[PDB]
Amino acid sequence: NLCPFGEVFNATRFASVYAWNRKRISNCVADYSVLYNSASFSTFKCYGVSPTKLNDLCFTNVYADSFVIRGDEVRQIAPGQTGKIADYNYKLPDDFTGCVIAWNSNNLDSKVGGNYNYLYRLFRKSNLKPFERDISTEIYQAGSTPCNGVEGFNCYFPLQSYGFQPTNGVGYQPYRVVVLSFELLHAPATVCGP
Amino acid sequence: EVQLVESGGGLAKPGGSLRLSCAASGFTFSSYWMNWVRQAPGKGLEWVSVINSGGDNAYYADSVKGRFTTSRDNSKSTLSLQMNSLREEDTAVYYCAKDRNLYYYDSGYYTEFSFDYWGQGVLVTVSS
Amino acid sequence: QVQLQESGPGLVKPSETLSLSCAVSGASISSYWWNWFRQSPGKGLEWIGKINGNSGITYYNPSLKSRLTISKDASKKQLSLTLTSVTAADTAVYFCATRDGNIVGVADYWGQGVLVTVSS
Amino acid sequence: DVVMTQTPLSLPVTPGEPASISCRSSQSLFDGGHPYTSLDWYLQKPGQSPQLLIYMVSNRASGVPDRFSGSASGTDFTLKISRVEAEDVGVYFCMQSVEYPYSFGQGTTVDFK
Amino acid sequence: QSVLTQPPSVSGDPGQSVTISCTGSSSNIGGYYVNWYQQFPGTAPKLLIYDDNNRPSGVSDRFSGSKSGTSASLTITGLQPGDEADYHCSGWDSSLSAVLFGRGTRLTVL
Amino acid sequence: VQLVESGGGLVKPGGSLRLSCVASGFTFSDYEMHWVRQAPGKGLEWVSVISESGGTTYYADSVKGRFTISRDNAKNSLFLQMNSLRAEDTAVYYCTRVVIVVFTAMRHFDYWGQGVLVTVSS
Amino acid sequence: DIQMTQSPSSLSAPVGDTVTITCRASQGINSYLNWFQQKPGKAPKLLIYDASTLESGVPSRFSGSGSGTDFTLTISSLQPEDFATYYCLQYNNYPFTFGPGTRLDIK
Repeated sequence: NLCPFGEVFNATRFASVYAWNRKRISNCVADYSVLYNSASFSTFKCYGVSPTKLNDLCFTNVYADSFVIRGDEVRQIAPGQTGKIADYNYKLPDDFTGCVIAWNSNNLDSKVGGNYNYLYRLFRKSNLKPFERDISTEIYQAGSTPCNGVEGFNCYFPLQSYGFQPTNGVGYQPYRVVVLSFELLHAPATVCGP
Repeated sequence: EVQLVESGGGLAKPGGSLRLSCAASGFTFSSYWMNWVRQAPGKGLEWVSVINSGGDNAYYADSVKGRFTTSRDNSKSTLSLQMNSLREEDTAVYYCAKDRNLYYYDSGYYTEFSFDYWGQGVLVTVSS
Repeated sequence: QVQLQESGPGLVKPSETLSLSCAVSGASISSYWWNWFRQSPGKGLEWIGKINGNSGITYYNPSLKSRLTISKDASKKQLSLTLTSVTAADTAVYFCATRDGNIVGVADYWGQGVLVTVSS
Repeated sequence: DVVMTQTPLSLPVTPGEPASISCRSSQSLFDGGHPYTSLDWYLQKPGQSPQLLIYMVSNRASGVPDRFSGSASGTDFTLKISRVEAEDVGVYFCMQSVEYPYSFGQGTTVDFK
Repeated sequence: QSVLTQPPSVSGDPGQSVTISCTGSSSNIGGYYVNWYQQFPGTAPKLLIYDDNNRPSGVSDRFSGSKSGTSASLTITGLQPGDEADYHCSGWDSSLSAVLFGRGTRLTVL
Repeated sequence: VQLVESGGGLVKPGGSLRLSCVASGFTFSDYEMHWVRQAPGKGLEWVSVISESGGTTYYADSVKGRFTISRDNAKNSLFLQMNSLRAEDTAVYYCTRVVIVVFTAMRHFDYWGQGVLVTVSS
Repeated sequence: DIQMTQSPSSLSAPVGDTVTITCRASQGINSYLNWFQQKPGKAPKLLIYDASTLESGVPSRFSGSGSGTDFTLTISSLQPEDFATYYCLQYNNYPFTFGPGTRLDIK
């Protein structure tokens, strides 16, 4: 059994950062050094565990989260960050044990007039909790009077698009991000290195 | 072994309310996310809802969203489903599945459920 | 392309009832919170008040209440302001507005305003 | 309820230079720990209806040139035109949508120098 | 596509092999795990194959599960007249974010 | 309007070398900063880029892993640290800039720098 | 990585004539080509900051044209200041690639 990283990394379309995908990966043998030596990634940062050791460690379950952001926000995908991604879209815990991979995708996820398929939650009542997900589009109430699903002053549609374009800056260009998480639970280990 | 015993089915006129209770023993109940699945008479299977290890965040199918409500009491080690505003297309058998896997964060978004231990199935007919 | 036009009487006596109507185009009334603002001669704006679009909930200015009524006609594609007993300070240009949050930015759909004088 | 105090009453500025306008709220408009509250920055040219520039405390409206910026430090809200141009002349004001009556600030007339 | 399509019934002579097919989509099986359940008429379903390849402890090695791209399959080698049941293919859909199921297949032996 | 570099010189292969590009006459934070090197062999070579805030850095195929670009907006400075130099890294280095309108980058490589010289020999 | 191949490597032309240079690309780019001129020992100069548009201050002699893969640069009136080496830069995808260059001399 070989862990199915091939359709997680090389998926034809990634999600948005508010409605991010997850995938459970169990009962398989994964070689992490073959990923680390792809060298086609802008960012490969492992927290809580050192690479070159992932083949010598064995975990109950691992999870692969996939989402697209802009280049300047990959700094926010990390333990202890703060922003409009670490608070409202994707939050990583202080006890993270995994690896954040990220790579430029201006070829696939950008269009001449703009690509409005990729969204992010701009306003939210409170900060996300570690690994929580929020896909509601309820009108955000910014004042004292309720917003019964109708827009106006004081009431905002919370999501908003990135509007990727082929010639945006390098910090405003699409970046595909895959967060691998490893869990050590009191149970037989199923996903394990070679 | 692992025992799932359902109770609380019967007759209800369209618009009535019922409360199914699933007594679960043989495993640490608090630790596993618990499901509710349902089967129409002779027509496939269909998933209904899921509840966490602590009962804080429940998720429902869209066909039953806003009407049914899943709950669980880890003190008495029981599961419960409160059905309100019933329709006659809710004539089914309701199984109390269990999540095969073990999750760490109890609040994150986990994305594949395999059910290893089901229940006998209470028959809920909604008619007059 | 949402376009609003205010309209009403140009001159009213110092005790007659002011009735303005905002005609909306390019959008359904039911979607927005329609605000009514007024601007005194050579001064800043003032918030007269708002009406919900689908529902009928309406909020007014506390200082200006007891003389105010905001309503609508969704089938007629209209909103309406009426202010009773305009007394020496209800001389202004009137706007209807609403902010449209979206997937592409935020544009807030103002009106062109109409003039109202109090004196005869 | 809530009254706004705009610090520059008139801001004579020369093109190609930074311009900073301030708006102090009567009370704190930040209830939940948040970056944004409801406070808009508007540009009114003489004889027209206002034009939205910064809708939330820092978010820029659609179709607004990138020279305008907004931010807040507590009860103070600052707007900055980092490079004034020929079109930035008019009145700038400060509208809070948090409370009931949507109060405004006095206003600041940007003057050619 | 949010729909998993099984045949309504498959048939095979005893002792031979039988293949049941479940063709989903990309957000379905194509990108996520599959589970096959078995249900004897009048009783609950039990986990037969999980994660599209494995078997739990009590399940015998006559049932094999596979999944390759869009479609998954179940193979039964050796057809005892006693394993007649309903076989439920259970993908997961990222679009709906909920567990999918199939119409079930009535395995009949000749 | 003034992009002036420093830090070049002669180094033996394997060593480290940190070039700098001071920029005056414009707001530094409005611009995306690129490095372009040219060996005595005819042809310009794009090396690296850093964004207005320093959050995103991109490197060429040849110079990735060794060279690291950085910028300090306070001191209007743009640095390029070079580790594990080699013989093919002897070139004239020019710091250039691109303007960020709102999110788009247009008028690419508007002005250039003076251009330091980096020679690598024993 | 997008490869660019300028068709002229070195061409000479008398003063008072017009020259034309090509900068073809492998992957199609949608008008994302900045032309540059370099003097020996000096930093290059931006000439045409799109497929067509002229940069502020460059004489009106130069003229870019084309989009997609096959671009073109025309130099209207040759001068003593015209002769230099011309490069082309694509900024569609981020590992930007200049061209090999084109040397221009007086005939």
